[PDB]
Amino acid sequence: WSSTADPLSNLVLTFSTKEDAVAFAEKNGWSFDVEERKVPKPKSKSYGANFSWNKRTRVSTK
Amino acid sequence: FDNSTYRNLQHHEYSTYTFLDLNVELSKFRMPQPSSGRQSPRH
Repeated sequence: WSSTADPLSNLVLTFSTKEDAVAFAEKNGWSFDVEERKVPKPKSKSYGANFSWNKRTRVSTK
Repeated sequence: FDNSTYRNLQHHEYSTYTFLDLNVELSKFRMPQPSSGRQSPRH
């Protein structure tokens, strides 16, 4: 079996904002590293672009 | 003037290449085609 020796292996905490997580970590005395949120960029979708007269976006099959 | 006869009898002697032979003959009468600007969408 898979044995461990640290009690915090399964400890995961959930917060609504990053500031709350930072405050919790600071008040508990843990040193932290924070990663900023990665949000997908807004995309420009056009169905008609699949059938362009002169552009490269015209598809070859559906 | 008559109506007892059937006039569409030419299609009784059409071969397998009649349509494409007609297309070849008509090729000389067509206007120049427009160009999209590229050779293909994959170019």
